[PDB]
Amino acid sequence: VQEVGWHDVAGWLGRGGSMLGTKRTLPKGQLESIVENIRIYGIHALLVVGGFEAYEGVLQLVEARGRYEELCIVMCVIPATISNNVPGTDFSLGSDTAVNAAMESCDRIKQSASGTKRRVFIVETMGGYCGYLATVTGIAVGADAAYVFEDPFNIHDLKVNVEHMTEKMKTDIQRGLVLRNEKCHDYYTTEFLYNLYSSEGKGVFDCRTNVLGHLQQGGAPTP
Amino acid sequence: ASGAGKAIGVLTSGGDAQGMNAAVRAVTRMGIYVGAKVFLIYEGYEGLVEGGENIKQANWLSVSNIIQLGGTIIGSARCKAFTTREGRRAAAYNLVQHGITNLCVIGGDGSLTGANIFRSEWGSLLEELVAEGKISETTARTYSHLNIAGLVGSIDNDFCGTDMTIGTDSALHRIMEVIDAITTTAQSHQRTFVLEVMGRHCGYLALVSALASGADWLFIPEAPPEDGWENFMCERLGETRSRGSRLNIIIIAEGAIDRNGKPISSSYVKDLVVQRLGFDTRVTVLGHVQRGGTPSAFDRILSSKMGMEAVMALLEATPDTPACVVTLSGNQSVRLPLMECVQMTKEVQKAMDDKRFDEATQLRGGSFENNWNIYKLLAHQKPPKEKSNFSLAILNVGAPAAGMNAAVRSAVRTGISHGHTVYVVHDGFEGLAKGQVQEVGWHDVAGWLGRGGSMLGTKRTLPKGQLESIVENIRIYGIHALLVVGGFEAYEGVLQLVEARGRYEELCIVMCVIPATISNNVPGTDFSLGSDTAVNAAMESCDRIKQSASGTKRRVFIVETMGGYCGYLATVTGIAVGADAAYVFEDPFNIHDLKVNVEHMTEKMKTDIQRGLVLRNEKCHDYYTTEFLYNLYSSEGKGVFDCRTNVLGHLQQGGAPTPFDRNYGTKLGVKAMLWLSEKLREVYRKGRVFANAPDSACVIGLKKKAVAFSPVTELKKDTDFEHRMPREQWWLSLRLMLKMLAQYRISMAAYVSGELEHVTR
Amino acid sequence: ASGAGKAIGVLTSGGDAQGMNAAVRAVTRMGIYVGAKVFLIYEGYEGLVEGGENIKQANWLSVSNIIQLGGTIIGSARCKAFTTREGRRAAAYNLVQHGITNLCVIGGDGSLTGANIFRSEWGSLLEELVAEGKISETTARTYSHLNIAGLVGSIDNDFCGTDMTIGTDSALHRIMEVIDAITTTAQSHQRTFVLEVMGRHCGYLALVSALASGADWLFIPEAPPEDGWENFMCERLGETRSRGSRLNIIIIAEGAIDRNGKPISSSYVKDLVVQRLGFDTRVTVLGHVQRGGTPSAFDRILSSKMGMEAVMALLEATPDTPACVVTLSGNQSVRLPLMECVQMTKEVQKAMDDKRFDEATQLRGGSFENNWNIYKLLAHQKPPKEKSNFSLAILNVGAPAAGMNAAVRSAVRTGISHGHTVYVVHDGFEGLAKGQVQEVGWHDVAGWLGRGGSMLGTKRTLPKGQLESIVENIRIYGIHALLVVGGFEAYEGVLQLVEARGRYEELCIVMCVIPATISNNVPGTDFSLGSDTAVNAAMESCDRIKQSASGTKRRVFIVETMGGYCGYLATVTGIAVGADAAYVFEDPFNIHDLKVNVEHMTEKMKTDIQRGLVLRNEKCHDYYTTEFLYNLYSSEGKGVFDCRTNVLGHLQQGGAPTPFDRNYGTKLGVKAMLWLSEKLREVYRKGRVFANAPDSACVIGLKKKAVAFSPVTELKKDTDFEHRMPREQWWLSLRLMLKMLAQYRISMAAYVSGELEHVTR
Ligand SMILES: Nc1ncnc2c1ncn2[C@@H]1O[C@H](COP(=O)(O)OP(=O)(O)OP(=O)(O)O)[C@@H](O)[C@H]1O
Ligand SMILES: Nc1ncnc2c1ncn2[C@@H]1O[C@H](COP(=O)(O)OP(=O)(O)OP(=O)(O)O)[C@@H](O)[C@H]1O
Ligand SMILES: Nc1ncnc2c1ncn2[C@@H]1O[C@H](COP(=O)(O)OP(=O)(O)OP(=O)(O)O)[C@@H](O)[C@H]1O
Ligand SMILES: Nc1ncnc2c1ncn2[C@@H]1O[C@H](COP(=O)(O)OP(=O)(O)OP(=O)(O)O)[C@@H](O)[C@H]1O
Ligand SMILES: Nc1ncnc2c1ncn2[C@@H]1O[C@H](COP(=O)(O)OP(=O)(O)OP(=O)(O)O)[C@@H](O)[C@H]1O
Ligand SMILES: Nc1ncnc2c1ncn2[C@@H]1O[C@H](COP(=O)(O)OP(=O)(O)OP(=O)(O)O)[C@@H](O)[C@H]1O
Ligand SMILES: Nc1ncnc2c1ncn2[C@@H]1O[C@H](COP(=O)(O)OP(=O)(O)OP(=O)(O)O)[C@@H](O)[C@H]1O
Ligand SMILES: O=P(O)(O)OC[C@H]1O[C@](O)(COP(=O)(O)O)[C@@H](O)[C@@H]1O
Ligand SMILES: O=P(O)(O)OC[C@H]1O[C@](O)(COP(=O)(O)O)[C@@H](O)[C@@H]1O
Ligand SMILES: O=P(O)(O)OC[C@H]1O[C@](O)(COP(=O)(O)O)[C@@H](O)[C@@H]1O
Ligand SMILES: [Mg+2]
Ligand SMILES: [Mg+2]
Repeated sequence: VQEVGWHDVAGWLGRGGSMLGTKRTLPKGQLESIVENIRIYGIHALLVVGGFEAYEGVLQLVEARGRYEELCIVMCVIPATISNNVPGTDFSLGSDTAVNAAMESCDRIKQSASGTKRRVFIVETMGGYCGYLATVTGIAVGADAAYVFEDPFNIHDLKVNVEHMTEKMKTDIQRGLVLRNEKCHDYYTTEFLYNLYSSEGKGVFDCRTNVLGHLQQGGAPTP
Repeated sequence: ASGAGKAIGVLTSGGDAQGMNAAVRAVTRMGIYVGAKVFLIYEGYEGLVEGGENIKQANWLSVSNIIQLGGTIIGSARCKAFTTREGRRAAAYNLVQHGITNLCVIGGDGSLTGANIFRSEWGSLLEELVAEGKISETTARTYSHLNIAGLVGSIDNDFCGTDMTIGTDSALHRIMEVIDAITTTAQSHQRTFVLEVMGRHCGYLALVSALASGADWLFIPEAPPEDGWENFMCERLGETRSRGSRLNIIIIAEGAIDRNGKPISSSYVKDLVVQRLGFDTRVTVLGHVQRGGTPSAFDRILSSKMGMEAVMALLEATPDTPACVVTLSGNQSVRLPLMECVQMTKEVQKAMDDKRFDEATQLRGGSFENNWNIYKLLAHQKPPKEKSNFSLAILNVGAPAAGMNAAVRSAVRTGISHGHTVYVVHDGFEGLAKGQVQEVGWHDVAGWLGRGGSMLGTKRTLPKGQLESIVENIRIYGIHALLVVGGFEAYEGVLQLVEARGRYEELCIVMCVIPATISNNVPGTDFSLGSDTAVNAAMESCDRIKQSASGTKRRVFIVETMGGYCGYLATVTGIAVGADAAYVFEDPFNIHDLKVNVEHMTEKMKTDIQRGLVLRNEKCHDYYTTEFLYNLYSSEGKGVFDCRTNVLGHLQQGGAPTPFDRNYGTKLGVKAMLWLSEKLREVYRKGRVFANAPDSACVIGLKKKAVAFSPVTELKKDTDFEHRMPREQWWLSLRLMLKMLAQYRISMAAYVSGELEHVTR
Repeated sequence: ASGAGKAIGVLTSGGDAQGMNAAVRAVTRMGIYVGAKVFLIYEGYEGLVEGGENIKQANWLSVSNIIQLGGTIIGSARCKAFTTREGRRAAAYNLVQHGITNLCVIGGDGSLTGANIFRSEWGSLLEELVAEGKISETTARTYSHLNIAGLVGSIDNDFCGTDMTIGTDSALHRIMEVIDAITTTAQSHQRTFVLEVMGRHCGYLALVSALASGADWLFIPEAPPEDGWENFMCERLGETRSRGSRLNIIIIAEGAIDRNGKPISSSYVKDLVVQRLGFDTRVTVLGHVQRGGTPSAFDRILSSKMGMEAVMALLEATPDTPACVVTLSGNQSVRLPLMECVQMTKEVQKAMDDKRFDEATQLRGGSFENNWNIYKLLAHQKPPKEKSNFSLAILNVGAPAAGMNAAVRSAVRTGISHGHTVYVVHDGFEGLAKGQVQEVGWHDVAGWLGRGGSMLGTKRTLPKGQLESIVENIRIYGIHALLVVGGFEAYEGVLQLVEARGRYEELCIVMCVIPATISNNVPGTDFSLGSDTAVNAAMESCDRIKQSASGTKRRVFIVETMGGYCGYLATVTGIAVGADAAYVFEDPFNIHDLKVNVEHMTEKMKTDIQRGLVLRNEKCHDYYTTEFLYNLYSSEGKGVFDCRTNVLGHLQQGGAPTPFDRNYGTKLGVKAMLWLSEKLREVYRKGRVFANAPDSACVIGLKKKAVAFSPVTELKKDTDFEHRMPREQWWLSLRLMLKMLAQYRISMAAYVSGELEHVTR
């Protein structure tokens, strides 16, 4: 714990990531140490800027108020995560940046087939089980499909979408793009969709794969 | 051989050209690699004068994680003290206090002029210093010679002896990022975009911006407009409207003048266009933005190369050799004496002061005059009253590459200018077999500069399977010459046509390959058209990936690049991003090398540097795939770092061409068309074209110092057709710099540094 | 410590028990590993007598690729010369000519009796030899002591001091391969199958074959049938028909006799059954087939272990220690003096010659008498006039394991015999919660011995979730005891019920866990029921895979075994197949170890050996998967060998139980039921059963020497619940033997050999 001043945060606006360190560790394990440090530093309020772990940790401290008097401090959670998976908000802080980075990669990937070539790209997005990032990115980029956990899909839906893509690629649009959320399906992975689209699209279109890993994460914040 | 027992000082002065940090990093790490002590002099000649705290010895981690930073971590300052001997003597004193007999100066023309005057007075300054009693006579006989290796770091490119300076490419990136915001928009109103760029006494950035963006008009101090240009410009913009072109681009240097001394302001050009045309006219002024942003890939590679070469030049320099400027003419590293370059800069300045003003533009360099002539030629269609029976077809073959469209644009305009009947064929050799040939005009390539990929279709198919159809369509359309803009399949296809000449008389036509590919795998050139764009996209992704681990977390990223068996893209990208290792096919590696590199990564990762980055070429190894390296690094790095993976697929491919690729494709399309015309006239006899000699089928080639037409038959010896790459690639020496900058103790006795060369008048 | 400067002789004599090659291989490789010279004596005591060419020094490759071969590459012969001193002196001479003061004899009772008489006369033979002038007095004071380490290699198991002999398990594999051909078909006619087994003086094979196959009747010389057995047997076969059992099995030893000396022939038993029953009766005579086929997994492991222990015992043996026989009683290695074992063999032979004939069966060993009593008890339902209020439920929990059915069959018969009310619950704890409890009878388990998997259902679900349902069903059905046959989940579930006794009174019932799993990962035992079957299936796959190159191409196979985090299955399978390496979780390995092993393989593969084999446990490493090892071995072995991969999935699982597993599950099922009955009577008080102490919930063991009962609460200390295996596993010392047989120089000071033990009367 370090007391901070006005100019200690100077120029922190445009800096991406976290000047303060981030850790995913929940407070329940080291709850004795947390109450001790709150007592030592006289912490009367707690501002937690982070993702689902931030909300969950503040929830653990609230539930532990009954055991520890020191945890009866005002708490506030600022939802800040790529996935936009924090309850209580519509937009987690930094989801917009991830969406912008994701579409920029998808626009680049879609731009790479050129002229006559008919090609579909399976792009894998992050976001855990939260499909928000995939779906909005699919809207922004004109993706044909954004497979997400919240909309469970089986092989019947896949054949429908692949035949839909095949008929579309016979039309004058030549660059299909489907998004796959990383945790949308247990078995129908990005490799599965690559095999499916490339097999059924034989003689109509080629298929390629790009897993946007941490290309969606480290960028500076959007305005 | 090693420079032990001697100290190297590195300073930056002038405007903080982006890419300076890369040069400083390479100077520092090479200097302590070779055993020399490296001292960082902060604020430039300012801190040289005051000294003391401003001169600090550098370690390997002092220049860590700066290669992607613009500006300069050393800092630069304008000091008048270095102009006078009172402060210059203090500068010489402070160098003697640290035993710094070796100085690297990274700056503009004024910086290097000051460095030249500082060397010229170094003996006199030391004599007066010992006379005044601040240094003993002993300790002054040593340090009697000051070694200066100059690096030209500036966006201006005002130093006449030097062709390319650090930060010019990135300043051009900033300019073209702004112009692409205008041109890539779906044009709605009729509007004029006036761009003001910072060059007050050099119009090079204004020129290369105008050539890259296809500007309608250019104001530069080197060639002021003739009297009555007001009407001539407004009429040009008028016919531009009549063409249906909804956007006009005016590039105006800050130093824009008329034939007299009166400057031409961007506001004047605005109000002029508004009054006579009524177009929605707004001035864009970049200002400080030109020096901003990250350095481009070219700037990082070249700054690293020149910084390394600066150190090496500084160690092999005896008391007799003069102060040198480490620069690259073409692709070839060279050292130019500081005095001659300063003298040329003074001559061009005097010429520009209404002495030899019409003949000052030539002394700026043949590149400047050539660039301006190419710009004006491609800008406006002049009437080609000359005509020729010759007819030529332009192909795009292989994968699409950024800058194919720039090359095709220039080839079309230049061929029309020479009176040739220019055709394009879509889908490459597939369309030439299928007769997909179309005669093309001047405006049919309009706005093709900034378009990535290929406006013509591209196909990888080789001509041997449809040789009958190709000769048929050549006969039908009377194709006397064939320009093929493409990758390894372009060269191989032209080769198959040359070999097939003996069977088919119709194939005895002049052929020219412009190499255009991401992989840079075409023999007969050092850079393929669009390799620069791929490298820039690759580092941008790698920089983004490397920035994702926040400052606490220790993580290594395995990033997989394209390029086939050609490792060029992986290795230069590793230099640009400071990758620890770039695994490539041309440097075969086994599990012993992997354990060495992983242990090297582990030890490095225990120090203050927390983000590692190893690159892997897609076809470097049969078994040690990206997944293999991931498992290896993550297993052996357990308890030290985590490992992540990112296969840059077509993220390296589809981008719009970088400004280098636009200008480079522009120039090669011109040069190919010039050589096509010359060869066709040389080969036209008996009333028909009969191109049978091997010299009639060349790759345009940028090789070492100059453009060089290499016959495809001759290149067949040095071509690995199985791996689709040349056998001897110039860039394998850059691996040594890559490995050196990542602390690998590699005996780089095989690296060849550019030698002293006098300025080319 | 090392046995340098001394020579070891190894010979085989008698019938060529399969697994002799494994023992010879281990003797040779351990002998030259510890620095001693190894001499192979061909044709046994024959070549000992003639000597000369028949005694050849061994190298490492002399015993290469023989572990899977039956018979003996050394060859065996019956020689009468060794019976007489004339040839025995020549044998002592030939040993002295090579300086062989150390002899390993791998043979039957006659072989080891001859070795005993040869040691007893070694001093007298040497004295008479020097007296006759064939060796000087010097060179005879050295070699004055001959060290004998005996190995019992025979299918008979006639050597009384020893419990298990090499080839017994594989002879039983042959027998049960033939009986399974009869029993596993869909039975059509009423038929009788009389099996004549080749034991002319020992009936052990006939007995364990009868127990494993559930024979209707057994003729053995140790217990001849009572007078009038003709009628008693025929009536038994008659009620067998009335039951609807369409097949009868008669096991008749070659040495079958009546209470007088008259032998009972298989033809007589055939014609007898034909005349009185009319069943389709044919005699099967195995003959030489019993010594045929490959050695079983057990035979290969134990032959390797005893061969290694024979060498070590032969080096640590001073002039005073007597001739020893290296054997295993239970799972524990032991050394027994050769003289006492020979004396016991003579006593049993004299007893069998109508001296103490009724009391000869006990001197054969307690295991023989217990096996025969278990056989007769399980064969025919005798009327249990005793009854008890106790009732017990038999569970199958976890994955299916070969031999669960044999255990449940024995538990059912033994419980019914003791008057208990036996229930079986289908699907384990799931059914106990769901109340799938079905009272079972004698014939409901008929023919369950040879059936693999689980007739009762198996589920992995632990009882904690549905604990209310479990206590309810225990209350409903009045379950006083619980027999849980299964893997780690069986032990864990019984542990959960014991820990929940404090909450629920109904759970204070006697519990017993029979460990039954492929992985051998259950604490409290050395061999889980069905691990032997998995090992045998895994080596048979590995032998098939290793044979696929057929000596021409040289290739390495990465085979992946099951077993979870427990490496037992991989390591023993590697021993059985001569695998170069068995990577396991319990022996963590990094890339340095992998490079050592791959370079080791490469060097070996350049020699005469062409088929490499490394095993990988499925969960040995997080990152260095089977694909990783494939890439590694294939890359580093480039130009030396190719690499292939085979993931043995459920090929190791669904097989029918091996004869060991059938007999083992039979015996511990009986023993668990005996212990259940004793504990339930010891715990019955106040008119109800209340089992609260920790001793009332045990895992039936066989942990070092004999069967044990480890309380589940006590085993909780030595259980790694995260990895589902015990923390200290007995078999990690076998890794050193595995690595030594593969030329890995490993300091095996941690290996403990069996010490001298006197015979147990
Ligand atoms: N994206 C960035 N990454 C790293 N450092 C940054 C970034 N942006 C600004 N900085 C640093 O922040 C420092 C502080 O100056 P800055 O211009 O950013 O704001 P400030 O005037 O000091 O205070 P304030 O936050 O209120 O605007 C600068 O020296 C600059 O190096
Ligand atoms: N003739 C000279 N003699 C001595 N020192 C000089 C001379 N000219 C410039 N300098 C020194 O070099 C420093 C920087 O020079 P300058 O102002 O011309 O910028 P620069 O090096 O040319 O870079 P840029 O053109 O990109 O802005 C000056 O502060 C000055 O101290
Ligand atoms: N795109 C342009 N930008 C700037 N100046 C231009 C451009 N095009 C023409 N000019 C200038 O306008 C003047 C007259 O143009 P024009 O080419 O039509 O006549 P010219 O006598 O043939 O000149 P040139 O030597 O180039 O052939 C020249 O001074 C030329 O430099
Ligand atoms: N990156 C781009 N992608 C797609 N279309 C583009 C791109 N850049 C320019 N264009 C298009 O090119 C068209 C032609 O106008 P443009 O401004 O580009 O040059 P021009 O004046 O017509 O001729 P010139 O090539 O000589 O410069 C524009 O209408 C614009 O839509
Ligand atoms: N009392 C003895 N003294 C000396 N040598 C003996 C004696 N008994 C057997 N041998 C020797 O050991 C050799 C093999 O013995 P034997 O015929 O009894 O077979 P075995 O060792 O018992 O093996 P198996 O029973 O499986 O067939 C004989 O050829 C004989 O030379
Ligand atoms: N499956 C069998 N195989 C061989 N002999 C058998 C079998 N069952 C019974 N016998 C023999 O038949 C004889 C009488 O059998 P039975 O068990 O019914 O009477 P018993 O007096 O009680 O003998 P036991 O001592 O075993 O209890 C015994 O000598 C026994 O050894
Ligand atoms: N491996 C097997 N798989 C399936 N069924 C089997 C197998 N072995 C035996 N059986 C079946 O078991 C049935 C019962 O007869 P079985 O010969 O096996 O023993 P039994 O005489 O009836 O009683 P006991 O178990 O005491 O020996 C047979 O009908 C046979 O079909
Ligand atoms: O969903 P979170 O947990 O709030 O954080 C988002 C980030 O974490 C991720 O799960 C990936 O993190 P890691 O790369 O470290 O495994 C992605 O969803 C995303 O990059
Ligand atoms: O090396 P080339 O053949 O000249 O073209 C470069 C492009 O082709 C590639 O091989 C990949 O092309 P594809 O995606 O169609 O398979 C890459 O090396 C690169 O994207
Ligand atoms: O170790 P367990 O759990 O006792 O059972 C052994 C069997 O279970 C396994 O884990 C595999 O089971 P599954 O195929 O159903 O996944 C193997 O180890 C083996 O086949
Ligand atoms: Mg300057
Ligand atoms: Mg015998």
